[PDB]
Amino acid sequence: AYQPVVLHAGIAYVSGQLPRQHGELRWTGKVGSELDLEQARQAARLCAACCLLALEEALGGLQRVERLLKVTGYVASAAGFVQQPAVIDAASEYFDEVLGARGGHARAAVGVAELPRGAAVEVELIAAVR
Amino acid sequence: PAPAIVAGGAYQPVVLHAGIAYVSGQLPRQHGELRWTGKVGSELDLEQARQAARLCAACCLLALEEALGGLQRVERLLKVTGYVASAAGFVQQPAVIDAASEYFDEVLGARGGHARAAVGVAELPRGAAVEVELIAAVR
Amino acid sequence: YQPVVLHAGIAYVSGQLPRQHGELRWTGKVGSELDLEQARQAARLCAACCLLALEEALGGLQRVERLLKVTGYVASAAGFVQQPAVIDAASEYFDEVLGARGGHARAAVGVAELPRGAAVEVELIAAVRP
Repeated sequence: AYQPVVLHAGIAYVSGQLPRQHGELRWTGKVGSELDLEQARQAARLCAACCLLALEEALGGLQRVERLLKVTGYVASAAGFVQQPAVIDAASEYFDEVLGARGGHARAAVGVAELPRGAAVEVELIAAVR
Repeated sequence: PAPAIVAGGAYQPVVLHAGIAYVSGQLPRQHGELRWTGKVGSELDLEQARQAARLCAACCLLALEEALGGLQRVERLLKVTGYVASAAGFVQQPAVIDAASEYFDEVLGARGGHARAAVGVAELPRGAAVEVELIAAVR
Repeated sequence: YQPVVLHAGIAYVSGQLPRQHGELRWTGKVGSELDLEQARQAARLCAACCLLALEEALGGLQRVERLLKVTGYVASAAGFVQQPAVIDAASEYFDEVLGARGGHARAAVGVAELPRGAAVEVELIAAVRP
């Protein structure tokens, strides 16, 4: 059994989050066949929200976030789908919506073969904490 | 005498820096020999993939022990990333990587807790079923 | 997102594609569209882009203390299992430029798809200071 967030030496390691709203896995299927770019972006936004919710609940508020550091976005990708940056851009912009300047981050976005429970997107992150 | 072991890839098994240990992705090896190959859902079933993930985790802790001179210098694990070579439609990667997480718990107790990511990849080096990497805090 | 984030002596370098002066050079799946020699060239360009991003963030590579961890993703055709040979080209480029400071831990995986159809993507974490 893993933990959603680990805090150590001023760094928060946030586990991979799936696109859940209210507990329910909302976006399943391969991007590029079963999902198009706009649905996959909705999934990535939900993942980003789950990351920040886990971080907030671990810290007792987002005021203790000094800045985000690195975001990794995995997109379950059908043959020929190559717009993973546009998918994960929805997560990056959500981080900006919530955290302003503190939301800036380095990033990787890759197309994977499969994700847990058939999820379309999975997002993990590393943050600096005060 | 496997070439992959004697003079391995162009990378270090573990890098230690500023209180952090960066452990390279480990394949499911037993005594040097790759034990578990294939895509989970076509070439392996879930129980075999769990055995593979357990071996990967054991290899992670062996690399850490050999770099540190003993696991007593592990303050705690921080983050584990598990890659599972996944056949079409296989979506039980958390159950696979759970075997690695459970091995870490069995060996390290409270120091074994970690954040985690689990993803299904298309292929892994040498046809390995699972690859596990990790970041740990060290003394 | 940012190409590089520097925090508490660590540089987080975003995932880099195989570019020449900014222009994407190597696209396609390794094992079908590209052979091993072309994929090695692609990984070499990714590594060069990583070092260029680090150089502009630091104002010179003299402030790179050492590399720490490299993650290599290879867009892989069915049955292609030679990702270490591909990412070795990035690792060896790091060695050619930085000598002993170029050593790193590593992960290498075969993904289904990469941004814009790129053959290889490389991200890294480095230690920084004069």
